[PDB]
Amino acid sequence: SGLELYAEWKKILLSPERVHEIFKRISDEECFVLGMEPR
Amino acid sequence: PAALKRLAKYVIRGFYGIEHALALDILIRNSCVKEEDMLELLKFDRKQLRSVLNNLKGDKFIKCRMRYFINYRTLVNVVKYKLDHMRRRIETDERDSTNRASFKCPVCSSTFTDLEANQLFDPMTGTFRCTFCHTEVEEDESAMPKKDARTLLARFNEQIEPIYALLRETEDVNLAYEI
Amino acid sequence: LRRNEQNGAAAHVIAEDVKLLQFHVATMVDNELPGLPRAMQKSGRPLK
Amino acid sequence: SGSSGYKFGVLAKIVNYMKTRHQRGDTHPLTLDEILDETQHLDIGLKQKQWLMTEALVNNPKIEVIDGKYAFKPKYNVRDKKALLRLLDQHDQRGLGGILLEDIEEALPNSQKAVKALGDQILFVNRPDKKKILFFNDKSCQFSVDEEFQKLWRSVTVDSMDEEKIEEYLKR
Ligand SMILES: [Zn+2]
Repeated sequence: SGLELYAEWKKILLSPERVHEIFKRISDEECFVLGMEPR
Repeated sequence: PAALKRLAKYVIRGFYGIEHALALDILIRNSCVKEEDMLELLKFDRKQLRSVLNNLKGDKFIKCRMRYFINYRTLVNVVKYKLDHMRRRIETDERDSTNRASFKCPVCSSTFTDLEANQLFDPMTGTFRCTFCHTEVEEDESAMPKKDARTLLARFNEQIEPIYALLRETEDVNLAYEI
Repeated sequence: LRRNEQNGAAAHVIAEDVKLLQFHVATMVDNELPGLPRAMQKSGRPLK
Repeated sequence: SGSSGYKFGVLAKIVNYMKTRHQRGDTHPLTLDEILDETQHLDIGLKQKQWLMTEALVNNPKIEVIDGKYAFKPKYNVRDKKALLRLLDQHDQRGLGGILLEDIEEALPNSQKAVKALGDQILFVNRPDKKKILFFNDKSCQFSVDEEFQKLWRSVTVDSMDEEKIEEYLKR
């Protein structure tokens, strides 16, 4: 909504720091699968 | 878990604010923990109680229950997480930077690194010539003491562990009991 | 934000300020985004 | 004006006077007629005095009469100003919700009370600066240590999970 995205399975606002940490955890090979070359 | 409750009392004074610790003391008694009952015992405003509860929800100290009456019990597992973050801080504090004596004239306040020193050196003068002005680049000394800071930071961080060692040992004994 | 976070605020103000920081950084890169209202320094002038 | 006798608010003033003499420290049992003589309202008229006893005194919700003489409506408890440390000793009652507003009128000025509170083990925590006052003891166990909040500040993960798992892997 406007500037913030909320996830409902309890619609908690998403955390950019949390999303950044998940992105670091995400494997390079799966990142290539979704169309982003890792390097 | 009477020993765990005693350990919880020590940690709430050490980490939580005095207003939060009094609310946590109400949580320690599990015979009755209604949101209304907790509010009356605290004597705080409902909005003030809600703000304390929101901090506890982020801490994971309290778990929401449906009865509507809300029942609060001690589910905090971040006491170890906070202690480990402090341990990471101790490792970060000891691991600062090296000597890297930076030649810098305080007149022009320009920190030229030991690598930049060869450019500063002039053969005719025979001394590291301050390129920005006309003086001689002086040693950083007290200024920018990264090497001095790491030892002092490590010593201060090391002092914290013995005071918390008894609480950490009690937490370790509880972890051994949990298996 | 850094000084208030270092002091340790209640975080109710921190939640409002971080959204304002997000608005400021987003406004600089894009002004055509839906929402994100244009900021005028003076004389009804749109930012670029 | 519903039901009123003579000057408006006379009944409420009589209850306020009963509280005031107790705060003054001069305590005496007073009949309604005796209170009227003390407040110079003795010539309130026979009908007005009868109305106060029959309806106005009964109307007050918290009014308490021990027997022959009425007692102050606002505070049933005596303002002893003593055994506060015993109230602090039981944290279950949180000092029975003691308020500094009740104190400072019992027998001592605020300036004396502020010096006494700092010297005494008893400490006061006020969530609202003037609206409410509470008494608590944190003991000497709590430790400021070094950068205690700053270590918490490093842990800004909060809701995000598995951060502890990374620390556990480093610990291994
Ligand atoms: Zn210079």
